[PDB]
Amino acid sequence: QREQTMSLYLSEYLSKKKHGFEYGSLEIKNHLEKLSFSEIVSTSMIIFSPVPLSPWVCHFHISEKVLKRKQLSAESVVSSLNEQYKSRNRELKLDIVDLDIQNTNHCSSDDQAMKDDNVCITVTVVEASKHSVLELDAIRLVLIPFLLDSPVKGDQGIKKVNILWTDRPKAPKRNGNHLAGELYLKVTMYGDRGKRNCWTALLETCLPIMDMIDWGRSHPDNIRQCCSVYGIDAGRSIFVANLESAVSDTGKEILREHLLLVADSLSVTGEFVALNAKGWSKQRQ
Amino acid sequence: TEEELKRLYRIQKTLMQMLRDRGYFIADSELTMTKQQFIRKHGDNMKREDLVTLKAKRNDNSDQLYIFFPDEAKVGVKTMKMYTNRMKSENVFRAILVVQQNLTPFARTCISEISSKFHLEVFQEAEMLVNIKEHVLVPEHQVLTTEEKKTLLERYTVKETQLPRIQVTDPIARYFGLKRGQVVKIIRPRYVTYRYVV
Amino acid sequence: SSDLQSRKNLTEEISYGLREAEQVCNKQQLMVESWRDFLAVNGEDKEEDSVSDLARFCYERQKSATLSELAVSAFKDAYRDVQALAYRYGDQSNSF
Amino acid sequence: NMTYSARIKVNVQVEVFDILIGSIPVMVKSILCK
Amino acid sequence: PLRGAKGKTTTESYVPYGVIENSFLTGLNPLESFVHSVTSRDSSFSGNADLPGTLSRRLMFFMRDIYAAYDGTVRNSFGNQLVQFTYETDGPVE
Amino acid sequence: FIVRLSENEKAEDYKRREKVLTVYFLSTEIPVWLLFFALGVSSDKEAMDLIAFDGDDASITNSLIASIHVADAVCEAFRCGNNALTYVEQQIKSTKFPPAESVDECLHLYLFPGLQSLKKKARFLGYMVKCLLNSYAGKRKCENRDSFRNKRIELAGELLEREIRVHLAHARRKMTRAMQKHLSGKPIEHYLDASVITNGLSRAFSTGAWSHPFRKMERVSGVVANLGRANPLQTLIDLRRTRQQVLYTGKVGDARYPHPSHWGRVCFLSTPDGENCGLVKNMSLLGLVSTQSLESVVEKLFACGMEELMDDTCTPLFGKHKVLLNGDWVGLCADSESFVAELKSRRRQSELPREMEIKRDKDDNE
Amino acid sequence: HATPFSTPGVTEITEQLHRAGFSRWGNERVYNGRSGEMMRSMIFMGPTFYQRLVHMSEDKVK
Amino acid sequence: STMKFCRECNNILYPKEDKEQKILLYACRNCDHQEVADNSCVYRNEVHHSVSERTQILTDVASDPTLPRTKAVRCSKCQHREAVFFQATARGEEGMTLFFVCCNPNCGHRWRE
DNA sequence: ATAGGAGGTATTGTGCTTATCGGTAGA
RNA sequence: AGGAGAGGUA
DNA sequence: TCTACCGATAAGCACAACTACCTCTCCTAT
Ligand SMILES: [Zn+2]
Ligand SMILES: [Zn+2]
Ligand SMILES: [Zn+2]
Repeated sequence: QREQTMSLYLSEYLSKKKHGFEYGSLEIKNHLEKLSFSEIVSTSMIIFSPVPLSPWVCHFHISEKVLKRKQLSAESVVSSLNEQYKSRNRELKLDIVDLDIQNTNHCSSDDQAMKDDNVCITVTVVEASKHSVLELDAIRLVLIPFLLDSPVKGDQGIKKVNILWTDRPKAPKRNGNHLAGELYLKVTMYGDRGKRNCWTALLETCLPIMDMIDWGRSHPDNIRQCCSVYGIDAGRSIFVANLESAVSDTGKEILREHLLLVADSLSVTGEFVALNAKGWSKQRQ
Repeated sequence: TEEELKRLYRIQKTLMQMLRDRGYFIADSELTMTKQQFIRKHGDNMKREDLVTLKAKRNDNSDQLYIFFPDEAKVGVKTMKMYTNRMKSENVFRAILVVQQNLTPFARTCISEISSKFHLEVFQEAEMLVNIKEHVLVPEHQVLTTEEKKTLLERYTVKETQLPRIQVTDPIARYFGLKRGQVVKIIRPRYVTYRYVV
Repeated sequence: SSDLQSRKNLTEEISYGLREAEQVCNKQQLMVESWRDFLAVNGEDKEEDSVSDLARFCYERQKSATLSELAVSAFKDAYRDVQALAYRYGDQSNSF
Repeated sequence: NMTYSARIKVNVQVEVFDILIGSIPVMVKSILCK
Repeated sequence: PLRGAKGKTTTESYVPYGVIENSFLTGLNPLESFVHSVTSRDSSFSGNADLPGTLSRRLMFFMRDIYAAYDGTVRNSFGNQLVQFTYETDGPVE
Repeated sequence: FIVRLSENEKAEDYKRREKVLTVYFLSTEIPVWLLFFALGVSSDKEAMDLIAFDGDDASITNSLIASIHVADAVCEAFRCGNNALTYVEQQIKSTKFPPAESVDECLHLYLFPGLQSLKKKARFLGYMVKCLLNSYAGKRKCENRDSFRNKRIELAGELLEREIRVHLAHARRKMTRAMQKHLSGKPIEHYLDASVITNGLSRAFSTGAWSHPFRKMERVSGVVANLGRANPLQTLIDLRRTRQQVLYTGKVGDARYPHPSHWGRVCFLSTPDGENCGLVKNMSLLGLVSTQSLESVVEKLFACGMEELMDDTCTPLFGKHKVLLNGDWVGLCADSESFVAELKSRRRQSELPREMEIKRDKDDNE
Repeated sequence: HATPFSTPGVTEITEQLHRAGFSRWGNERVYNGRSGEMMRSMIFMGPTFYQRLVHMSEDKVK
Repeated sequence: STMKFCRECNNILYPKEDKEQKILLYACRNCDHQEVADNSCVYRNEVHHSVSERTQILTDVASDPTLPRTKAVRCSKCQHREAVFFQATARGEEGMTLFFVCCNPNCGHRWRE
């Protein structure tokens, strides 16, 4: 599966503060949401300005209102762009040995003056004493798409995070069952690359906010790979809960023993085999 | 740097919790060590060397496990050979290796070839961030000894193969250090069940 | 209905209930991140814009799926009360 | 239990230096029908 | 919107949403009748009825061998594999 | 004639893979700008004026620039002289089955036969490219297969026509084979077999397998059905039906649902339930199928006020609406409303065929 | 006339039935044929148009 | 993303940079004509997310997310638990303050944190 | 035994088994 | 007697 | 510095795309 739905629960120490759960959930959503640089910038243009610097300096003029709404700053986005450029640097197969980004409140651009409260971001390409980057087509087709796809917030893995309310969670709390209805977050992550597990990447992105997220009840929503993370028993329990939810949605009433027998029969070899012929053959093998 | 320090603190705490669960006589001071105390005892730099320690089983002092932390990621055959030579010199039969990146296929083949003489366990640093055992979904796991396994087999008059199976690659089996041929006892929130490691 | 006057009263009540349900759906359609500035407790001069744009709400609803789900949920919630009028306008001898 | 069709006649000329081609079924009450 | 698009960029797809004020007793308007026919076009085509049959067949193929033993355990017919040591029924007759 | 907008994959490196405009004419894959300049165009500005996008979009300009660069790289000095004509002739001759006609004659008959002039077809190509760019930009909606506005139905004038054509072709092949076998080593009646076509028609009517409209093989089914004599209503409704062929029965799309184009043409409230749910549509009571008109409408159009299309490509159009007759650019009109009103007035006086559709849309300006 | 899109109103039908001498709602008082007692609730009666399908009983016997 | 036709032969011009001239120039390959550039602009595109054309209506891209709802907070005018909470700035205040909107169709009351 | 050119078009949809395609790790 | 194709029932 | 397997990206290949059913028509080259 490419969606790889996750499930995160808030910690119990946030209830002491007034409206602590809402603030914590909003902070987690703000920190763990992918925001592309193209969504903030409005007008991108290349201006001919004339380690030695190369010509064709690119300008990214960004309105201040968007930054205010997103609670960001020009210095912060410049630092994020530099960090992401120095993080991978796998693309851009040309003379981009050095790439420096400068921030200017007002730029010497007389082409248009429609917006007076827009901050301009200057990106300058540096060439190692060569004219291999003198053309405009290469930069326009490679560097401009690269910067627009760079996320200024969140992580590349996380697609979207939504805040939901539930009354019968899949992972009940040990004590304090009197609380009828809690608040949790659902996280969807991209599955473009299968080399690394989505949960593994999610754990690394939550290091600054480990305390806020209650890891004692958080678990992936998937069934197949949940056994590889929390054991076969946790996957069986989540499968039983999902089967009960499906039966309830169907409108029919089914006794518990039938569902338990189904769960035990579909996980007798330590893994949840498929209903196809291959799964049965593997189970018999 | 501080993020790496707190990551290593979390890894050490989870490792100590797992060792205490496995029953290797872990002192309460290490279990109850705070982040500030860990940083104060850490010094200026850890260099992934102070985490190396040797622990012995609570029941028997002869059995001991050595924890090894490589200095750099992407270990090779030479590092594994040095580690197994050190194990042979120190006369230890079990060891836990925590690596930052996935092992070299040649290193994996070397580990598998010498698995009969000594048992080696490999754990990723990302997998140790959150304690698997301390979870609401995970039920209580109890490892049965040889006598209890024989009693269980004789009571139901069943064979080892005629039992529910659990793969070695499952996180619980690696958490408890379960080898092939061992059964476990599971209590669900009561009816109990048993799983055979294969 | 007992007579023609009761039928006319029921028809008018149904029409008003449908209008109220449509208004409730239009109000519920504003629960999006685009109208956070308007939903805040401040001074906004575009209050009449959200009311006079009656023909645009249906077009916006028919284009989005989440908006359609919210609209149908709100319509069901506001139409349960409309359905409840049968017990008031129905006699005890009604076969249905 | 036969086919209600009509024959086709067209002249064919061969040069060096009305024949029958086929029968098309006829719909009832068409341009050619009794 | 019924005339292709409302011209507000040109749309290509829509999610129909209509409210019918009239009832069956009064009489459906031709446009209301068209809307009702579009809404009720579902369940006219029976092509997805194969899903329950296939699912039932596969599940039955998987669970046919399961039977209860004289010892109180639940065992599979293939090799007397132990599925459940004790039946998890909540009573009342064993 | 197909114009396709897609990323360039021929003689293109990794850095340059932007979308370009290509022309698929006789399976030659000719760049659009070379074809534009081959049809009596000698200026980039004139070509841009022909493609009257009338909008400010960066993607369209980038695609046009990429197409121009691709055309320049493919052929050197194509603007000067007639190198574009030589290049397109070479591309045509490179096909597996090239036409027998030369380049000077292929462009007149195999390229827009409706437009006789060699420069008017260039304007038609410019209009087609403009429509494609408008559709890409989202200003113009794309055609849908569910609507009846873009669909036509044939009962007997075309369904039997293709069967007659293929049977006649087979009979001609057999006749020429027999003639070749007999010439080397007889009345004309014995040369032509009179039973092949009759047997083929009998097989088609009995088995019900009809020739595919676009495939020689893979005969379609369900074209010919049997009548029901249980009651006259059954045989009346069987004669009045419409069938749409779908590749697979499990999934069709939006054709199974009613469309606003069905208003007054086919019955949207009655349709068979089952596998062919919505595919078979019963025609309405006031439903008629138009037939081909033998009269010539082009002659009568100029009398109403229509102005002929300009031959020269240099002269632009200010506000003259385009007049299209059966997909052919016949002329131009100054005011569309007065022109259509006059056409309707003439039609209502029995001066025009009674089965004719007049469409006037201000969005497309035609 | 019973034109599908030109159906007469319910009030017109009720008035037409009332002028015929019967109840305006289409229900008439009936008496049980087994005991002769009068039923408490009126029974709706009307000459509807029915059809007979081609599916028979002996055609399905196997 | 800009183009112009030189007056000499009416053909497209491609931008180029000369180290000695140190000024933007436009010349075509069709004819031999170099002309001075204006505003020193070679590319100007407004950033838009209209990439998946004719595809955002069928598949829900979730361009505008829905505001979260909570049931812990209790409304004042009515005794309804469901409410909508979000963060927005005030008229002149700084930072983000939590707001609340009642979900009762008959209430229509909004209050701050 | 012979016969049945050649055309731009206008089913998906899941598993499985290749090839190939670079691609680092070890001596 | 076996097949292929259509219209159909629960 | 040159071997030595070793996971990824397309390209085909193989079943699966529902029960109980009931009628009619057409079919077996030349
Ligand atoms: Zn600037
Ligand atoms: Zn020039
Ligand atoms: Zn309220």
